[PDB]
Amino acid sequence: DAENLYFQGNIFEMLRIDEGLRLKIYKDTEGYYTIGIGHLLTKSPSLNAAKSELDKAIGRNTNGVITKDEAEKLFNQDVDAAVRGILRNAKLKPVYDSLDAVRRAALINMVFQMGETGVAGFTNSLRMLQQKRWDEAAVNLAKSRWYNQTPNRAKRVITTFRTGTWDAYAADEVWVVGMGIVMSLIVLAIVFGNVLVITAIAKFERLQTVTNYFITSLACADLVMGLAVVPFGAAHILTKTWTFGNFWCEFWTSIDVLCVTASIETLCVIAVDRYFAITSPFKYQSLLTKNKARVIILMVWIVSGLTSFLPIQMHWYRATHQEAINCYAEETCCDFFTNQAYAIASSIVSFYVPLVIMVFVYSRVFQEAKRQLQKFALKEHKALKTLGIIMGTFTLCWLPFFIVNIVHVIQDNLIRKEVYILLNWIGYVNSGFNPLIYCRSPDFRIAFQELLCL
Ligand SMILES: CN[C@@H]1CCc2c(ccc(O)c2O)[C@H]1O
Ligand code: NA
Repeated sequence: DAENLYFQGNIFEMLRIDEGLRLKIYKDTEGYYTIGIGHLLTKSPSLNAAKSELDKAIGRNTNGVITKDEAEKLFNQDVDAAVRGILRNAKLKPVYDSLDAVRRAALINMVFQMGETGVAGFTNSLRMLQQKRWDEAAVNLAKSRWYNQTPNRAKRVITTFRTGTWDAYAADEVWVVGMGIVMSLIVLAIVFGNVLVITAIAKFERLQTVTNYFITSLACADLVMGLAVVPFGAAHILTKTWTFGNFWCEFWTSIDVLCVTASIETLCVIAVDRYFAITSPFKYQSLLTKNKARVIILMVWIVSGLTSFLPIQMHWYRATHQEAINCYAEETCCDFFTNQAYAIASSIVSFYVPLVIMVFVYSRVFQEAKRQLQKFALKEHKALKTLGIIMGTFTLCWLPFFIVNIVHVIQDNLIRKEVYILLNWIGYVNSGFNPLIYCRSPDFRIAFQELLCL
């Protein structure tokens, strides 16, 4: 023994990958009511008959939602019952003994999914596993109803039978560290880029313009993202729990919506800022004093503070369904749950109103370029590429999420929790992309050359 590295070999972690943990009742690949980790509730297609078995099997009014603790005890019970069924069965007991440790897990995996009676129906394939003809059972098993309905899970178990090693599952652990190091690169980039931008404008006078004051506020929201929002989210995803208590969960949630609102609402202010600085340059310097700009900065952060901390820290943002109420009470749960009122209103204030303003002025910036005092030249495709990046980056980063942010409260269980988080992270990396977009000026280019080399 003495094995406490990552990914020990066991049926527990093998099934945890094929089934996945779900606290609310869901329909499996076939359409059967399932909860927890691959726990078949009932074959009756009425959701109320599923809750009845669940409430009896938990000994509580679950409302169709269990806790992470209860799921782990149904998982072991279902696992500990699959093995009992293997030993009580005449076709399974000899094959189970004849099997080695890793291939025993493959047999338990099938019994976990189809019961003692069902797995004992593979008379020929069990006869092949009896005589240790692995490659021949791998071919035979791949011709069955079981392989047709869940080919991915079958191919993994069939491979576990064939090779006798965890190769079909051990590859899952490379994707954990690969995600982890990518998260680190993201945190480093965001903190590196934006601390450089804030420093360049704070120490240099050639960069203390009005447009750069908005750049400074954008870099401030993006800095807090890499320092506060992203690291805690990385620790959340990797540890698979939340270890900082219930108050800091919402505070982290509050600082998230604070920065993402301030970040996008500042990109909106910059888009309009440059529209005036380009189309009406002389009034743009008469009207927009450095104080008027600072007041516009405060409006973004007051609007953002009101759309993030006020609702959240007052529990207005909260949902009401069962999985939500459990997560608000579970100290180790910090999953995101809202109501329709908040999930909609925030997307308008955070993304959609800024998006529309931005699509308007940038397109108008170019429509007004045509009606000037003047030939298919080359500086117009250069400028058309530039704003394409300004608009293509911001869109591909946040538009997928805020669409999904609206859908996941319109028709529930249409957007997988997994995807809602990925598209949210695809939005977080916009805070790293921003210094590479709005700081390409010769003044900035020099500031960044002197701040690093000299
Ligand atoms: C936890 N991630 C949050 C979830 C929803 C959300 C985000 C950012 C701005 C919003 O206005 C939101 O409604 C995301 O960063
Ligand atoms: Na909580």
